[PDB]
Amino acid sequence: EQIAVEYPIPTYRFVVSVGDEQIPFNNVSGLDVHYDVIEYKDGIGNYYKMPGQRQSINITLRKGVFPGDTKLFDWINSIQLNQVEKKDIAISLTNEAGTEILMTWNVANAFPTSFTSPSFDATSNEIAVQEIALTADRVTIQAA
Amino acid sequence: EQIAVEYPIPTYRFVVSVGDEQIPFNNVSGLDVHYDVIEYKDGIGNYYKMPGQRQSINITLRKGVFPGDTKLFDWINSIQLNQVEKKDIAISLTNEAGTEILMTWNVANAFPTSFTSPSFDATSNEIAVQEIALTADRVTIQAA
Amino acid sequence: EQIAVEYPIPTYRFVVSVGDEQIPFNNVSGLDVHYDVIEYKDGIGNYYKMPGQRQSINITLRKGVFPGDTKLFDWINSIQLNQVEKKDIAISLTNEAGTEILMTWNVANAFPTSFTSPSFDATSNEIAVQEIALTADRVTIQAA
Amino acid sequence: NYYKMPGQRQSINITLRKGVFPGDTKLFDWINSIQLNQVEKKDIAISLTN
Repeated sequence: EQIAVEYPIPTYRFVVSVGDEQIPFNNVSGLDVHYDVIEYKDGIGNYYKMPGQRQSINITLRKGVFPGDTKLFDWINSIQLNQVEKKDIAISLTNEAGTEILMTWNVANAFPTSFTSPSFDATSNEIAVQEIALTADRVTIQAA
Repeated sequence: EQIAVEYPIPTYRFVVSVGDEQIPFNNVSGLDVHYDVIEYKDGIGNYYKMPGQRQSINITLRKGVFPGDTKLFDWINSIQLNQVEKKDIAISLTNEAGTEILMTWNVANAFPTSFTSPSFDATSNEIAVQEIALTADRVTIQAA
Repeated sequence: EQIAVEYPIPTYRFVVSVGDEQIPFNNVSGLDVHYDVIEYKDGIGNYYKMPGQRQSINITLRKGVFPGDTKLFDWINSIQLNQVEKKDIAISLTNEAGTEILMTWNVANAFPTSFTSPSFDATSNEIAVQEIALTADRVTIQAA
Repeated sequence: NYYKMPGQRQSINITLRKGVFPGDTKLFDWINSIQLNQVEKKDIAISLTN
């Protein structure tokens, strides 16, 4: 008796922190893990398939533009040759009230690689939105 | 108490100036910063990723055609071999009344590379619109 | 006081002349100026960008088929080896009454390269339309 | 017994690439100053900077 049913978490209940500060973002995507496949074949019919080298992480974060707010462009603009400040990102799925954490996506050593300014369209009534693309080392999912 | 909420700036509240004169445009896009990624791998498992070389800026500006107006075509038509007059572009997001600047996009040393004439369609009721593509050196976002 | 506002010219108010005769066309497109970009990089950080060579013009003209009308096919069919009659094309934006010219597009030394016949469709109620493509030397915009 | 040892050191051959600039003839002037076996020998330093 008393069959219990659980539904998946809605995709809009998340919180993003960059470095050690929390930044309200609009969209986060690209938190994928990819492995190459190494194959070896024998003449007698053996076919070996094993995981290969893990690839780097590419993450794109998207948010609107607000007055007196240029932190992302300041981050991308502080690049000198190969020197840049690397930060750890953390995206967490929260409950409805937002007082608890259910799952966490941990991204380590992410630095900016591209910045996209809003498309200024005089014939549109939408909001101006900026985008930034980061390259990181490794992602890890931790259940709280 | 008194939670404060701010909304992003609408995308149509912008003013464009080319050189030292203001030109009413219809659409501005392409103000992106792109960095290459340099990767080095060691046999023991080290994986170094650093920013590479910054890429140039490609910007497209769009506006309608008006009687007795050929400034953009005159600019592109003045090219002799590799000699052309390079100008600085500035796109600023203004407030509602247009009496204040909230954010500015600074583009340095932009010269024309392509001009698109209106597509003359006798079956259309729309306005004739021209387009110009510029190649620049570097873009910078400054918060006013 | 008395703020003056001007609207862009509609795109359907144009007149086309091929050679020295005026031909009623339906659609004209491709009047674009393109320049290549030449780049030179120094070891100390210099990044020179200049315009390169101007590209040739490609123009497509579209119009319906009328009884006893084959001037375009006669033009394209008169090709013998590399010999063909080259003509000048002029597309002008007129006023509402069609008695005054506002803007003019000048095309020099255009010769046909491809002719497209109507797609005969027994299930369609549309008009049969022919198309021609020209290669030219240079396009120039003159304000009247 | 198989003895293997270093031998004589060889000379260095380097090439430099540079664009052509208005009024610039310095490299051709240097190569064009050769008289028989007489030439101005210079030291080249290449440094990786920030």
